[PDB]
Amino acid sequence: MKLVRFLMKLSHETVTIELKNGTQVHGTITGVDVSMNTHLKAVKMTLKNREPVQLETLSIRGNNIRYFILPDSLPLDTLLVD
Amino acid sequence: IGVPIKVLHEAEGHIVTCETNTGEVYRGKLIEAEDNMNCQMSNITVTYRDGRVAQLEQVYIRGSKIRFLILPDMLKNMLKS
Amino acid sequence: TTVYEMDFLADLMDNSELIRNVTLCGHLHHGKTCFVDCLIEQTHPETEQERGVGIKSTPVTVVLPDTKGKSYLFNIMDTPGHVNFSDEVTAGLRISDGVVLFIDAAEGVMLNTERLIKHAVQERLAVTVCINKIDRLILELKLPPTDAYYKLRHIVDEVNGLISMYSTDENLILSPLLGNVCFSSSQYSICFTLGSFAKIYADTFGDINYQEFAKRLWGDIYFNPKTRKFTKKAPTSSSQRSFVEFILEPLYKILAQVVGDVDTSLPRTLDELGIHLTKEELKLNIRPLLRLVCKKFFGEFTGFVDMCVQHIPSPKVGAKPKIEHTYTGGVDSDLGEAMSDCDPDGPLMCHTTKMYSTDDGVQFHAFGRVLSGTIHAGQPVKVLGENYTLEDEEDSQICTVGRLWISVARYHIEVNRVPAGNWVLIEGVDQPIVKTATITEPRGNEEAQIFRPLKFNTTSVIKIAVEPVNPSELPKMLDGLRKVNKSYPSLTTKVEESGEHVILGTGELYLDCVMHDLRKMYSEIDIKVADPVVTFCETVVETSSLKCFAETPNKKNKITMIAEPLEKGLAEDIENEVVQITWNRKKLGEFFQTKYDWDLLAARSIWAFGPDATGPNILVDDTLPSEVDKALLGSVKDSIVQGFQWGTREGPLCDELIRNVKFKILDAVVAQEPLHRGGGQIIPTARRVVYSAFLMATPRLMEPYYFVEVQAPADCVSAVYTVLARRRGHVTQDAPIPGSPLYTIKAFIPAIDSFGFETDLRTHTQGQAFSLSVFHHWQIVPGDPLDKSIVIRPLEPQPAPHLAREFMIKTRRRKGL
Amino acid sequence: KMLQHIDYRMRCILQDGRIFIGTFKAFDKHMNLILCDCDEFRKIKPKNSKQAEREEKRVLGLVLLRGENLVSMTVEGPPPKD
Amino acid sequence: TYQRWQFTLPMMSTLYRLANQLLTDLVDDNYFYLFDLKAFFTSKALNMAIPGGPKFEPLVRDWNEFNDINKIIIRQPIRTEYKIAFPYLYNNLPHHVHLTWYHTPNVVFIKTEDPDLPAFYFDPLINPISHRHSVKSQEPLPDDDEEFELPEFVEPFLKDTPLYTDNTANGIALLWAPRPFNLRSGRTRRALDIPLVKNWYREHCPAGQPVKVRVSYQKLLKYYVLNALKHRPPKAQKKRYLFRSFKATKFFQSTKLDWVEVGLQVCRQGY
RNA sequence: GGUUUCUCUUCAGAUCGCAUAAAUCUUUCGCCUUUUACUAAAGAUUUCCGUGGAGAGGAACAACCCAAUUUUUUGAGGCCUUGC
Ligand SMILES: Nc1nc2c(ncn2[C@@H]2O[C@H](COP(=O)(O)OP(=O)(O)OP(=O)(O)O)[C@@H](O)[C@H]2O)c(=O)[nH]1
Ligand SMILES: [Mg+2]
Repeated sequence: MKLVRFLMKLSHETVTIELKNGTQVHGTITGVDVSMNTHLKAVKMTLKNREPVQLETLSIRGNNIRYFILPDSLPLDTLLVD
Repeated sequence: IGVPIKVLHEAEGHIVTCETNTGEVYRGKLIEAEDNMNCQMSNITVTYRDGRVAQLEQVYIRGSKIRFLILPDMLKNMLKS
Repeated sequence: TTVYEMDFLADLMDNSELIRNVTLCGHLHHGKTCFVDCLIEQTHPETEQERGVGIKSTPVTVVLPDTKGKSYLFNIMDTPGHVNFSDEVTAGLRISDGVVLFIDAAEGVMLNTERLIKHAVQERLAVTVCINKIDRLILELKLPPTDAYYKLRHIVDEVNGLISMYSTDENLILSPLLGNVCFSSSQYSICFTLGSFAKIYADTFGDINYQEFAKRLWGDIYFNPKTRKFTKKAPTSSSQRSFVEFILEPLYKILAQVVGDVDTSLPRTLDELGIHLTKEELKLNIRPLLRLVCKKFFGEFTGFVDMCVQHIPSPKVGAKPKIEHTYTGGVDSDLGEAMSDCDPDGPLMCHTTKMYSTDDGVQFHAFGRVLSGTIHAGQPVKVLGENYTLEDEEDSQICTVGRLWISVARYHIEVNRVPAGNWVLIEGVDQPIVKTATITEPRGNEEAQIFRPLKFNTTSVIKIAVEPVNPSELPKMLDGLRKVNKSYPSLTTKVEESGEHVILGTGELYLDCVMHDLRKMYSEIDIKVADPVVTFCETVVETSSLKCFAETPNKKNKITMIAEPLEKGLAEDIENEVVQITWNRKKLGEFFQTKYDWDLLAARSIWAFGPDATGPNILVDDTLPSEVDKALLGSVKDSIVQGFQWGTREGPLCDELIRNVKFKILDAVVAQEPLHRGGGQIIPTARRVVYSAFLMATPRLMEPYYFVEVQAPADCVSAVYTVLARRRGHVTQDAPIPGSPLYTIKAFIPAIDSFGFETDLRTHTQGQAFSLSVFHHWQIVPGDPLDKSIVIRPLEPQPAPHLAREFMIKTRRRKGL
Repeated sequence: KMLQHIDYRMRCILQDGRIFIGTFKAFDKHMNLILCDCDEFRKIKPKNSKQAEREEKRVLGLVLLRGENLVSMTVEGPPPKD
Repeated sequence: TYQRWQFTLPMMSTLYRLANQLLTDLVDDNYFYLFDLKAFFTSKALNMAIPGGPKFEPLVRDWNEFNDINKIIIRQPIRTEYKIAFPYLYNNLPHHVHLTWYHTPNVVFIKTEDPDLPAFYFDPLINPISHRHSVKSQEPLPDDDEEFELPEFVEPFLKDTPLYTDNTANGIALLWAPRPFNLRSGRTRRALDIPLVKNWYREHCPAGQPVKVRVSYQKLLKYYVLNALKHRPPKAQKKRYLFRSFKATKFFQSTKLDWVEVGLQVCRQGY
């Protein structure tokens, strides 16, 4: 229903996120909030047309997200239950 | 009401710098700052994207179309939060 | 006969502003443990047992989120609540930075809460309160919400009284308004602060401010609906204080529906609340249902977190408060600064205030709070015993580190290294330590000082002799005894001349489990045990008539010394350290002169406090024309002091500690340039001198007394009185407990007569009364210890008028002879 | 997740691609940010670029940034003690 | 199959009230301090009796120093309840000893008397509060006049819901009941395994009872404890069935009769 | 894909079945004239009354507040020239 709630459950997962500005972010989710503001650790972030930089922590304003690529393993049917 | 907004209202009567969404840079006295960041200023110096300057007596800029503001350092000394 | 995040755990450990050490405490059975249990349930959906009484404290490290979603690392010491075991609580308190005390709502503040508040405040720790078991005001006492508010306020008031009692500065007073107070029920996983409850209102509803709301809920503030603004009461109508209107009333309503209904109307109430449950969940039994529903409504367990995060300083602040008291140097030039910064660096430092056993083997892992730097597996470390000082190389052993561990409740997480601020188990530094020890950089240059060894709230009093059945097994038993000395903090052992091996404990329960540990685990050997008896101290009630003066073994020196009693307050102050020795003669004399009308000259004449640096006894020199041969006097003075200390440590009557006595020198005869003659002969002489003064004028015995708090129904108060009469007890105060159908009886009782007291009380009341008892007070035994006209029947208990003789003689027969 | 980084030095990325580094002192619902002793960089975020670390650096001072134009934030350095 | 019942609270409260004559009024566990099973086990092993508890065959059956009288101080003499309370302290050579000693906090429970009297009122048996102490103190009280004001809508969590209901008190009392009454659902049990009077003989210290019956109470405890001590799990299991074998074979037929009629038939058959 | 009761097969009792039987063997006691039948505690073992878990099959009952102009549900997307 409110799918941000689903994303809020993904703490401690590792994901790849593609941004609206084309930037690619790979790291481990420490927290998603209600605005889809996403916080990560152990982050390898590749701005479009750069080599990656590694950051111990990164915090993304939710609106700037295009999409999350989730772990293949992820048990969606579990997570979609409320 | 947001903490940064209170600090902005505190800068009313001070000289501040404002950059718009289009990168024009307006420096002068902040007369009034609204809750939505709408800004009334006076005796402005404007520095365009080409580098040229101009002078204006009175301006008012919509909050949404502001990228940021520079405030005095007189304010820095809201440390509670 | 935790892979994914431990990394996460390590990250949290590293930072040192995301970690806090906190302590749960409060009176017996007020629900500290179920709270933690229920917390753990949320966190991981993945002798004590048999008794049901906490005895040994447990260290638990966990990762917890605040109301803003920021994670912290908490180090939690779950102490025991039984008053006999307060020793482990002190261990905990040395290690930690702040303390959480929760008082069961339906019980009120009780004995051990009071003692612990006192103690933690004196240890300069930060104090917060969780009130547990608020469910008992509803489901059990069935108070109106209004009345429950009153009760809660009363609790707060009582704790503030206690706190103010012992803190010079009211920097801290606790009110849920300030964020110092949980209202919880661990059983039903309800736990909230006034603020975090406001979060619930906001998040279900609209924009309304989280903090401005919260600050206006507790305390005789009312809410006018018309105004839409909270007000100091202007509605004469009668509207419940807003804590009731917005919190307790709806809390009652939630609980009432679930217990009361659960079928008829419970589901709709849940829709109003915004709690969806499944059919399975709604078929549950009512207590589990309550817990379920409140878990949905009331969040993870936020309030504890927020309180701790805001009010406990954290380690970063850590050392400077910690460094002052703990460290003998106390800081100044080097190490004290080093400890204070707390950054892993430099020497490394550790403080060991526990020895958690391993059941299987002799060896146990030690536990302590890493003060500065960091420990690594296999690093060689240097042990410092409590005894070791700056230039006492002998006591300082070294060994390596087998494994490092981080302790979740009864789980051992292996790790490679541990940074400053965190607690840690160290394997391999066990054999060379006894009780308190500090860990230092091993065979690396630096120099070190040891942290003051543990001070305890209580005094150990109850004495038990132990002896193995077969003499050939003796060494095994001895080994076992060593192990329990490490296992328990105040547990004190000694071997007294007869070969009798003696254990000193705090009370019956304690000692029972000490014996249990000894026989069952540490040595399989069959062990005889003597009947429990207390220690006695020796004192004087009047100035000596005449003064025996002993010539030295070398017939060269003579010392004329008298003895007389101290006005009570003196000895009590001397020990508390309020009057302590360190201050310059100027300061010391000022204190005594000012407080007790002490003579200026007498003040000047003060030399030492005898047996302990803080000890009841005082040594004073007054012979003015003859005294002013100070140089000679000075030469011998220190040896006299050592004689004094030794003589008061050891006893002329029962070979026990001398208490509350002033020794006063009248005539110093010393051989001109006393030589080695004076140096060596005087100490033995001085001990003689002390005894001679004491015995000649006018000894008595001191028996320890316990303070007793009894909880009991009205019908059985008389029975309590009866019991105490039987045991020579006497009652102090008898009063009903506000808001709850029980009476509290405070009383005293002699230590000897305390054996079996609890159990006889409980038996006569059919398990309605319950008694806690803790050492509190020394007091003179009624008779005259030295009276040969008294004939003692060998087994028959004597009358009070000559208990002193009985005690004296039997104790001497036991060893002194 | 925001309150943790408060008082710290923070590297903030704008929607045009600028880099604002300042002391993170306050935020709000919109992620409007208060940045003390703030400088702006354009060309690079240095990871020890042997040629130079700093080109087109500008001293700004006390900055209020509107959240609309914020993309992301990482920890740049610890809090100054002052 | 008549397993697993699940009722409403109202049903439970009605049943409870019907059952009152057979039911224990003890809400805490403190009554049974040294009258529980652990104490009995200890008592057995040490060959002791707690005044009104069960006695037992003794579990099994040279001069020493501590024992000596001259060195012994006696103020109060070491009674057997102490030996059981703290059996590793006051007792040499303990074996097979369990640890009594737990605090079951005192249960304070108010029986309601009358229907009026809302389920939440201060009963005369409580002790009135009267908070009394020092001055209150001060707190960064944010005086108004500054600014701020709720945007409007939000209100206390449950507003239309009343605090209490006609079933509230009964629902709460279901929380403190002996075992069968505290639950909405359960599993059906055989009538044989429902010993209605177990909690009558487990009573702690009656007095005013003719010697004869006090002995009977003592003997019932002895059976109780022995059963608990003896309780091996089955230890090995087979699910063999008799009537199913008989019934599957043509020589048996099945029907339904009056119990009485069957009884008569059995007596004739036995004759 | 959901819910309910019949049948079979498989597996498990470290505190349980908020209850409590019988039997075998090996010991000390107690009856004592012999053997059974027995006394009453301990230890080692089984049988029985119930019970959980897993799978398969069959049957029955339903059924195919917070995205609308000042921030967080985008006005963004794309192309080319100039400068060492
Ligand atoms: N009525 C009621 N009883 C509770 C509640 N929480 C706990 N209890 C009971 O009160 C007792 C306290 O639980 P514990 O957690 O074991 O108490 P404690 O804090 O461990 O006390 P210590 O022996 O000192 O450790 C338990 O026997 C619980 O059954 C509650 O919320 N309501
Ligand atoms: Mg506990």
